[PDB]
Amino acid sequence: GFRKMAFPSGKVEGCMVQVICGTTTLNGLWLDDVVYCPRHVICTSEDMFNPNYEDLLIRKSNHNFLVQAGNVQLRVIGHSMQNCVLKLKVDTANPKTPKYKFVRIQPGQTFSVLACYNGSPSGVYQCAMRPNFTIKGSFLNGACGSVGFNIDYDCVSFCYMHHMVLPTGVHAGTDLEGNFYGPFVDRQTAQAAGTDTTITVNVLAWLYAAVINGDRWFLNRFTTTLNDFNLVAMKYNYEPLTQDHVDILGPLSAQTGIAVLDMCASLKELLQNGMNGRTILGSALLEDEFTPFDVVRQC
Amino acid sequence: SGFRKMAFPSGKVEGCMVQVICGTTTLNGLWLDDVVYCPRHVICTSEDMFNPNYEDLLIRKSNHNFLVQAGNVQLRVIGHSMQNCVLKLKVDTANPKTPKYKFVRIQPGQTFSVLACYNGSPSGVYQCAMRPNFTIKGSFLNGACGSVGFNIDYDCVSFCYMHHMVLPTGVHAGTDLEGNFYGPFVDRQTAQAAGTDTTITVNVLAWLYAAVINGDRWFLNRFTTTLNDFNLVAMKYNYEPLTQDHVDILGPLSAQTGIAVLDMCASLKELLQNGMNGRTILGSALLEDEFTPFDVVRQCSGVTF
Ligand SMILES: Cn1cnc(Cn2c(=O)nc(Nc3cc4cn(C)nc4cc3Cl)n(Cc3cc(F)c(F)cc3F)c2=O)n1
Ligand SMILES: Cn1cnc(Cn2c(=O)nc(Nc3cc4cn(C)nc4cc3Cl)n(Cc3cc(F)c(F)cc3F)c2=O)n1
Repeated sequence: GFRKMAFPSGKVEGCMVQVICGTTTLNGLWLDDVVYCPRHVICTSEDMFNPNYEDLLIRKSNHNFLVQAGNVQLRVIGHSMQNCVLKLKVDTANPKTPKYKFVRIQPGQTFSVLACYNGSPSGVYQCAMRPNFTIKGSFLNGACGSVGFNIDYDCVSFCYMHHMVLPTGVHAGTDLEGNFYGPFVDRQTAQAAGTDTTITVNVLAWLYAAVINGDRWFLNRFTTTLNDFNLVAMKYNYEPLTQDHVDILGPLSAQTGIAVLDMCASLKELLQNGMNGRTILGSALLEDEFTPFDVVRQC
Repeated sequence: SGFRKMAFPSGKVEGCMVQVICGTTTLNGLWLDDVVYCPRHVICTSEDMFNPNYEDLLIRKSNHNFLVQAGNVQLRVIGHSMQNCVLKLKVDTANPKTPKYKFVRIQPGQTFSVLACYNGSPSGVYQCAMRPNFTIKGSFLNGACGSVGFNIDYDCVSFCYMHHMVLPTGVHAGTDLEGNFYGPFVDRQTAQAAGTDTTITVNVLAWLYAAVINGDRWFLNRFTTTLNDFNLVAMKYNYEPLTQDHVDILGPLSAQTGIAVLDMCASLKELLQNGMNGRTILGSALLEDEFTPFDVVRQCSGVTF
């Protein structure tokens, strides 16, 4: 089978806490004796439009931060600011702290999101960092602080912390070091995402998965060069295809016997002529939120 | 903002997954208190997979022939029993991570989260629905037999599915936690056909309501219809008949959006007869039937678990 699959969330569920600064409530990440959370928590309703975070933080004390891990209360013994992320040292180290790493992902790579509200998880889904450095997720009010992660052999690579919803409905956030993905800033102001492109290498991997799963009607009798495909791709707002992408798609080409540049020719036709109707792997669209690695792991 | 296929948090179920080995046949199991529940095909060998006599196969099995591994810890089987297609192994140690739980039998159309496990170790979680043909369209590889399906209702984990086999058509089939298969399938390596599947109508309507809640409203039309006249069109497009209970389940969503069910049915009637003409709904160019009305409430205007 082939379905959008997320990593097991257990290791991340036990690191989620609620952080309250006055009335402003959000979610936080409890790793060892430090609680990581968005620094927008130190803002009040009148500070959200244009905040001076250095001035807002200098007036705060350790006792101004309420951190709750369920019914358990944690005592803040130190506070610091790293870019757009607030770090609260606490008296107790999280016993359920997993082996972890803080990674900064690049557009096209995927991750699992644990949507949390008031420190309590609500659901898990998979989503990708769009080339415009936004993410298409499902977030409601209070989701600020929810994290995105990948798990590789019991090690959880934290890569995203949710911050804000953009006017277009897409979402924007930071890495676990506070540096935003994209040109966005933590302020309650209208910030436009930008014209998004389609992750080409991911689309091809999904087409390879369809061949592996029976759907092979899109397969044509043509081939092309990387340059002529990139010419066609640019017209339909598709990301450029590099030799790196071709080499990563090697395993998928091997299992199917379909050369990468031939799959590019099939995608070129699907773009130039259209899809008229019909479905591929359960979709009438071309999916770009499956990395080549995700496809191999599932198929 | 946004709408995605969302699964329940898997933590409570991850701590109940164990590996069960009978001689060499290896599977996954569910460790709740002092009982490990697992598919009974584990007692079959390579020559027993086609037509096994499970009563006789178990009569030749002893407690020491079942190897159950809870992570690195070894569990001692102190008793074995068979309930329908489920093997139940009493163990010496009660699972300390046993959550508050229930065993429920779901009905076709209802959804649940699946924790795909291999050799006792979870690997991924996804959401899927019990198709009207009593199969499930999932992502399972070799060794997935034993993976469980669940819903979480405020700290209570309702176990509803245990994976058994992949059917020749590529779909998947399994049982409830009392051993009774979903559908007319049997635990043996024989060619078993699923049957013609229909589209869960009430789920499609709930998904359209979810789009109204999330901004997509281009499909909302100026027409209305009756339940009977829609079911005439529904049957034509291989859709399940729409009942008054389905209408009543869509009650909450209709109020929140201000759109009557029969009006949404008329828009669906048009979407079925006319098409989607390129347009997208909630990020999809097809009509989704794997979102129950409760799933929309959970995701749209819903919170913790
Ligand atoms: C609908 N939606 C989708 N994603 C989000 C994420 N998100 C959020 O969860 N909360 C936000 N504002 C807050 C208001 C508060 C009121 N109280 C009492 N406490 C509050 C805490 C927060 Cl964080 N925002 C808005 C927002 C948050 C930021 F971190 C930021 F830099 C700019 C912003 F405009 C938000 O987007 N909601
Ligand atoms: C590709 N795929 C998708 N879903 C599945 C589920 N599934 C499975 O995981 N394993 C199965 N056969 C086994 C072989 C074994 C070899 N050893 C050493 N131990 C084994 C244990 C099992 Cl279960 N099967 C086949 C199958 C399993 C049953 F429980 C059944 F009743 C009939 C069947 F044909 C399987 O479908 N694999």
